[PDB]
Amino acid sequence: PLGGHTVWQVVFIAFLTGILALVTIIGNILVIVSFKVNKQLKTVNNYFLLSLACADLIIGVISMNLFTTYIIMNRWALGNLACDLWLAIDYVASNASVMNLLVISFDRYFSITRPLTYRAKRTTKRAGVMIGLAWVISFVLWAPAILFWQYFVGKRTVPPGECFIQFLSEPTITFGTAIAAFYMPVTIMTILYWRIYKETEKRTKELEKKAAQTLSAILLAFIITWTPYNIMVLVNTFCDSCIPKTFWNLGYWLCYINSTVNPVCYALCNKTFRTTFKMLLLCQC
Ligand SMILES: CC(C)CCC[C@@H](C)[C@H]1CC[C@H]2[C@@H]3CC=C4C[C@@H](OC(=O)CCC(=O)O)CC[C@]4(C)[C@H]3CC[C@]12C
Ligand SMILES: C[N+](C)(C)CC#CCOC1=NOCC1
Repeated sequence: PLGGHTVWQVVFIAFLTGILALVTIIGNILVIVSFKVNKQLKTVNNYFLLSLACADLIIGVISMNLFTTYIIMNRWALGNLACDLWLAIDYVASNASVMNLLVISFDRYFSITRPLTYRAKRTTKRAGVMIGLAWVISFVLWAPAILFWQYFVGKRTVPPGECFIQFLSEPTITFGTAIAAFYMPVTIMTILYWRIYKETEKRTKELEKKAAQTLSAILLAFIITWTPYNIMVLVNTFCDSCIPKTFWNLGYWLCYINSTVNPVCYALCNKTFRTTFKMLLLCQC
């Protein structure tokens, strides 16, 4: 606890955090193992879901746990060359999950507008570059900047007892990294799913009850759990100390909720994944 006085009441945030970390690990592992044990699920369509679960597994295991030690124990206790690894891994994995959703939305979009054209040409070797580009671009957007910022301009500038990205102070690279990570994917995903909805209602018109419910549930989950951090980070650059520390931490923690919810909005939609989850959970095999 260190600085966390009155420990009898601060265990609530520790207990809740542990539950949410367990759900993310349990939920995302189920996606991975269901893919392996179910033959019908081993299609090129589910490769993106497997890639999405891999990024969320890293967030649930390392990002959601090492951040908890930073909260209850109100200072970093790992060293300079131990938090740059955490920041690089957490930010790359968080970017990978969002980039995986962007690839998933594109794959879904072309499967609705081109039912007889897209999935035939998009083969296993074509989904590799789709998955590969999501991780490679997520790799070189934060990690070279996070790791080598202290080694490139001046020296280390963050206080020794704390830890953060250390280039968020300048309101130039933070805008470039924010739009390339959140604002651009949000615009594309919203446009693509609105386009998807316009064709689901068109199909039933020629021949919306579940399209409106499902599409609004998946977009709001991404919007709610990612917007507060991307709004406070931009304000933090222009402002100096008007963002409370407690409010900043909640938005930082709210991003990890997307990893918990992702297996529900993308895997549980498929009836084959839903059956396999109950098979493993109830009758352990
Ligand atoms: C950092 C981000 C905000 C800027 C760069 C965005 C790109 C990384 C994303 C957005 C649009 C995505 C593309 C949308 C459409 C396609 C076409 C798609 O190919 C097809 O749909 C044709 C059928 C086939 O797959 O063979 C391959 C993935 C790709 C290049 C996607 C790759 C990843 C892209 C370029
Ligand atoms: C700070 N946290 C790692 C929890 C969130 C993050 C990140 C990486 O960048 C992105 N922000 O919006 C989408 C991806």
